[PDB]
Amino acid sequence: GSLARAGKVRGQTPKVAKQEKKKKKTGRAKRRMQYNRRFVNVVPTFGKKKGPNANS
Amino acid sequence: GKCRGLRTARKLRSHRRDQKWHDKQYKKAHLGTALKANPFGGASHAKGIVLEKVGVEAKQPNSAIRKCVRVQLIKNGKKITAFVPNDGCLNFIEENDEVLVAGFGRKGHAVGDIPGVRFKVVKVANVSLLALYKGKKERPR
Amino acid sequence: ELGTDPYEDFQENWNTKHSSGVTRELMRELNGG
Amino acid sequence: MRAKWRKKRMRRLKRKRRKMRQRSK
Amino acid sequence: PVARSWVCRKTYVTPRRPFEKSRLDQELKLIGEYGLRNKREVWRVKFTLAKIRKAARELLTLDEKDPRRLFEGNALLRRLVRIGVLDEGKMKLDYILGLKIEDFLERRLQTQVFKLGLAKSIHHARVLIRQRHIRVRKQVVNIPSFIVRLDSQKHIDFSLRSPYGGGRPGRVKRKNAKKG
RNA sequence: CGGGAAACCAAAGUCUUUGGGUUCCGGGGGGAGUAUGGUUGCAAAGCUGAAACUUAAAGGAAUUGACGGAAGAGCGAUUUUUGUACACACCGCCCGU
RNA sequence: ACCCACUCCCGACCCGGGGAGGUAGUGACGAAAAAUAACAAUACAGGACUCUUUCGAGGCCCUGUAAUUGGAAUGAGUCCACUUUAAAUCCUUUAACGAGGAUCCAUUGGAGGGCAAGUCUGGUGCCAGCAGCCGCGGUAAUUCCAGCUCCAAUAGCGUAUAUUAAAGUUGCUGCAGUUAAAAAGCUCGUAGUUGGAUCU
Ligand SMILES: [Mg+2]
Ligand SMILES: [Mg+2]
Ligand SMILES: [Mg+2]
Ligand SMILES: [Mg+2]
Ligand SMILES: [Mg+2]
Ligand SMILES: [Mg+2]
Ligand SMILES: [Mg+2]
Ligand SMILES: [Mg+2]
Ligand SMILES: [Mg+2]
Ligand SMILES: [Mg+2]
Ligand SMILES: [Mg+2]
Ligand SMILES: [Mg+2]
Ligand SMILES: [Mg+2]
Ligand SMILES: [Mg+2]
Ligand SMILES: [Mg+2]
Ligand SMILES: [Mg+2]
Ligand SMILES: [Mg+2]
Ligand SMILES: [Mg+2]
Ligand SMILES: [Mg+2]
Ligand SMILES: [Mg+2]
Ligand SMILES: [Mg+2]
Ligand SMILES: [Mg+2]
Ligand SMILES: [Mg+2]
Ligand SMILES: [Mg+2]
Ligand SMILES: [Mg+2]
Ligand SMILES: [Mg+2]
Ligand SMILES: [Mg+2]
Ligand SMILES: [Mg+2]
Ligand SMILES: [Mg+2]
Ligand SMILES: [Mg+2]
Repeated sequence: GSLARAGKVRGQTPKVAKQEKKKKKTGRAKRRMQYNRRFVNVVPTFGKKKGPNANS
Repeated sequence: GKCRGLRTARKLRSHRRDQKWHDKQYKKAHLGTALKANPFGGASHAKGIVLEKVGVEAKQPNSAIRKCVRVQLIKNGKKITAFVPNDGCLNFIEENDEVLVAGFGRKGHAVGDIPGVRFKVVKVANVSLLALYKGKKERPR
Repeated sequence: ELGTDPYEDFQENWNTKHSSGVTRELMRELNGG
Repeated sequence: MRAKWRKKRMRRLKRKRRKMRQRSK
Repeated sequence: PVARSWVCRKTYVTPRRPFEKSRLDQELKLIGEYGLRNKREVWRVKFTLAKIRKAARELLTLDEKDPRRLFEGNALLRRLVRIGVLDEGKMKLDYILGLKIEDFLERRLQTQVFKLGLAKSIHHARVLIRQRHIRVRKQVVNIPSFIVRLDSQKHIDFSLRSPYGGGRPGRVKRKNAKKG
């Protein structure tokens, strides 16, 4: 068929600049944060387990 | 039933050797017709010259126009239809260009909606399609 | 506030597009994992 | 198509080939 | 022909199932408790324990009076007692199957520096070791995975050249003193 | 009695508690029992017998419905007769020019 | 590219020669070790602890989170010297300089299921595209193009192809042949395979 529509959507998306964030830790420090966040620091729950990235 | 004699080793070995030929994959790997018919000749990748750009209609129940290229291999001269996978990457390929082509992932079998297409484009004009897509490298020109 | 009920979502969307998701939620409600 | 008539059609086509594809030719 | 050697081997095995929740939780607990850098450090000790268990299981199928069993199980038990994972009262070949990975994890230099009070954290212990502050009876060791033998346990100290072990002050102290 | 997906089978039993003897023979659905070679026959045809290519299912047993120019027990779905290749349910499905 | 210093070989030879060989250069084939931060005070939040029945109470302890504060420790680098070597290089050893955004910035793939992780927001509208497979996309897309956030391994991670396990889907261990693929139309019969008890 017609090949004139190649790249249609990617060239239609409005450009959005990435924001500036503080650099992430690496190596042992990242694993220390994950360990402290998943097991050391826990809040009481009523059985409705939520995922790390739950929203609404 | 199978023979369980103490001196039946020849019978068992001969029967297994003869019945291995009814396995599709064993016969495909050991017969030699598939290797002869394979355009790559057993290689993982190949280089070709882009003959032209084509659009292949996606099989039902999907509706789309998959952008592909007809190319001709340099080592044997065979003609091949390769898929250019990304949003708008067909504008990175020009005619008479040299492209690197690899398999589609299913060992000579068609993948997804695209009928009869088993190859995909990797690099065009000696630069990878990923780098062009992400804007890390430009066309040599 | 009670916003999402896993039982109702599973019983409603078990045959819809979002079945594989809601099932995955319901198990999280049941086994705690 | 019924397998019997498919077999008969194949046989008739083979006979037609044999007449056309003569051994003398 | 060259005068080189090509003998080498891998020290770990990756798990068959990439995404298993229970395995991920257990390995992350181990990493957090012992201050490890990544998952590969857990897999290395798991591989070592697996090899020891395989040797012990192969020696348990022989007759009790077999000379090779008597010679090699004795050596294996002696090495395990030497490194400190086993006890003197438990020097039978069956008790090897009752060993766990935490027993081997407790014998690293990183955890022993923390347990002896030289560091105030396991991560602080790793940092101290990697920065050449710790010596083992004469020698400055900066390898956290150093496995401490029993007879060396008493001989872990600060190095003589360390600012902590009676040495000259470091770069920052000298610069700050020069400031004022 | 025990088997088996079940229909059913005293054999289709004595099978992860897996070995009495031995012959033939199968390896997802098509292409195809087709092409070619060999061989047999007066002929029709018989025996042996591919590949390139194509496809995500085809198929077995049973259940509830819908149709018809028919009359406590089961692994489990499940718990007027009957047949079904239908389940968007005969306004169905489907074959060849 | 450098050398016969090592290993050895040849010659009339203790002395000569050797792209054999050794040493450097290129080198993410691959294998081993291992940085990218640690601590303290504050400011908040949880637990134990006590007294107060409850409102409550605390440096009274333990643990978490801050481009909030502070001063300590370091090697990556630059670089004298020694050592290394045939002469060097590298490693090791050591002077001096060398970290707060410690900007001395970690990447590669994913976020429907298989399979760890968002039916959050903005575009597009069976188009562009994704998708190994099932599938998504036809105006409220958990799947495309993006922002944010979140997962996995980590100085490594994707892709194509050959091969092994998974495959008790080649079955000797150990598969099937009524209806799912399948026992020759039937009988005879050579080779092959197998073959009843009994001797202290
Ligand atoms: Mg569609
Ligand atoms: Mg059996
Ligand atoms: Mg077949
Ligand atoms: Mg096929
Ligand atoms: Mg009941
Ligand atoms: Mg019951
Ligand atoms: Mg009927
Ligand atoms: Mg019915
Ligand atoms: Mg020499
Ligand atoms: Mg000489
Ligand atoms: Mg040379
Ligand atoms: Mg050479
Ligand atoms: Mg490596
Ligand atoms: Mg860095
Ligand atoms: Mg990413
Ligand atoms: Mg996204
Ligand atoms: Mg997934
Ligand atoms: Mg999940
Ligand atoms: Mg499909
Ligand atoms: Mg929208
Ligand atoms: Mg949206
Ligand atoms: Mg295999
Ligand atoms: Mg197996
Ligand atoms: Mg197979
Ligand atoms: Mg077995
Ligand atoms: Mg089978
Ligand atoms: Mg049949
Ligand atoms: Mg019969
Ligand atoms: Mg005979
Ligand atoms: Mg006998």
